[PDB]
Amino acid sequence: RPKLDAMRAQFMLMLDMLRETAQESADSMDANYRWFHPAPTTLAAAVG
Amino acid sequence: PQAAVVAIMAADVQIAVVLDAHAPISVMIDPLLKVVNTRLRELGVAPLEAKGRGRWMLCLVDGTPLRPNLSLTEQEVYDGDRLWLKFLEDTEHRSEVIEHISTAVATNLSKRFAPIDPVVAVQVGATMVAVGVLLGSALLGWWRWQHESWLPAPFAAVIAVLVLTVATMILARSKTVPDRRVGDILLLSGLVPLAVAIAATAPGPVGAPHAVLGFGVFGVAAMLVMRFTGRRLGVYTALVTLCAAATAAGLARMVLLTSAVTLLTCVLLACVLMYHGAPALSRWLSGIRLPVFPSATSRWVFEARPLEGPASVRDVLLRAERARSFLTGLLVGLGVLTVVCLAGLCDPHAGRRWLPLLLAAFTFGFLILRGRSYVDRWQAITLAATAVLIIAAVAVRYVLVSGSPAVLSAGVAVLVLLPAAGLTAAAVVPNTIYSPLFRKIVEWIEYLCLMPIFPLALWLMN
Amino acid sequence: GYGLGLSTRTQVTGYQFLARRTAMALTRWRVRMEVEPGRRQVLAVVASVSAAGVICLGALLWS
Repeated sequence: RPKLDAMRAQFMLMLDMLRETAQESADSMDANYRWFHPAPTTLAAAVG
Repeated sequence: PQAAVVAIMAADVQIAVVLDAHAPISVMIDPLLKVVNTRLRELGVAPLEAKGRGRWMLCLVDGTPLRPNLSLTEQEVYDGDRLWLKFLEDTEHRSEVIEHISTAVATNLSKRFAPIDPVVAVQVGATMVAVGVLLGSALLGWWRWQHESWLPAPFAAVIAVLVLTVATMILARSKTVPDRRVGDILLLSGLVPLAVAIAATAPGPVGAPHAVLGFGVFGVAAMLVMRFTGRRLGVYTALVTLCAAATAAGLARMVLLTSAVTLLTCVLLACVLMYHGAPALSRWLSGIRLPVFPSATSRWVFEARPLEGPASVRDVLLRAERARSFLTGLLVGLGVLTVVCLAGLCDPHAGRRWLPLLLAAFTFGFLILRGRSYVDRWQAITLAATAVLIIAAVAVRYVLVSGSPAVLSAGVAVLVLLPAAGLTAAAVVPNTIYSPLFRKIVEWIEYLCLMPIFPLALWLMN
Repeated sequence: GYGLGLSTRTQVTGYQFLARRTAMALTRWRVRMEVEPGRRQVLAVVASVSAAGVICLGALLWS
């Protein structure tokens, strides 16, 4: 049991590192898309 | 049609405008922005700018945005109101997801609540050592009440001097932070063992001489800490009020041999007089040029800003907050004194018992005057609380030692019905609206409660 | 997987692991789990209980 539980924990932390990498990628995609595609309400900037 | 004159504020300038009272906000917001930008540009002030994606919006000064699809009328914008113009930053973004339950729990809690921190930890330690030293001082007072030993007074003196020197060293060395309230807590905590140490040096059986000596020295120390520190002054104001009354009672029991009832009725009279005098006295105490450590609201105004100019507004603000704190401390001290005297008067097994219940009712109404009259939330709540506590204290003072179902049923019934009436006056009554005439008549009735106290004060004195 | 269906011992330990990891995520706000004092102190509890049991048996042998 203890060795297996250590292996589990280790794998899970690796998966967390991947998840945060996905998070930062998704944040970049979000910022890009909303820059190209503002919400209709926000279009009242109308300049620049 | 109707029009609302309102002063809008935008980019550190307030401008009075006359607005169509029932055009929707969506209609007027754009040319209002154009007019504001024109006025700012005319003033040489940098105009408003749309910081990225977002929208221009108007808020009440409390912060809530107005309904753009709705007019001023149906959202209760009246004449003489004020509005705050803003460009609201865009809210929308990707709604993130953490699929694993454990990591989602951990990240949500960590994001949304506050951990323990050493800043908090030092305050907790100060609070717990304050509680400990009050237990120790009260315990030594209990022992000297029970036993005639001279030896408790050295223990009280030594613990007092240790904690007072520690508080002084913390206040001197670590004055640089608003966590000097650790020192304030220790000083408040350590004045009490000093008071019981001085009180326990009075020889013979414990009583009035010990009481007058301890309360006098504790009130004197509480008066000194005003001029030397000037911090956390409401609690010291309440304490010096209580010590002034207790010292007046102790001198009345030593210089004279007056009865307890005479003194309690004197104390009640002093209370209702002081309630009448308290706001004026507070405005006096507002300007005693004590040291100028700012309080929380004043600090958090000062962080947002840099008889004329800044020093005038700063003096005005500090003066007003010192007034508010003194007034609140005074009212709390009077509230305690009022309930303790009414509790002391209403013994059930006395022949005159009907009279102090009238004194209770008159004081109850008189206090409710001030409660409806005084502006600060926590002062109105103070007055209401003490007024209720009058009734509760006299009720229990009867029903505990008067072993009868009659008084029990009477007390418990009024004890549940009376606060429900007190609630009812605002819960069902629409926004507590009454006519000004009816209000003034209620003010007359609870004023007409006062002048019966004067002859009753004479009659219970003799 | 509703109901009282069968489960393997590897799932029993897998659930107990996720329970401990969630407990650590609840009391602390970290899930790095390379060491875990929760287990260590419940083992200390187990030591307390087993010692009380042992002494209770050692008490039984007297007559």
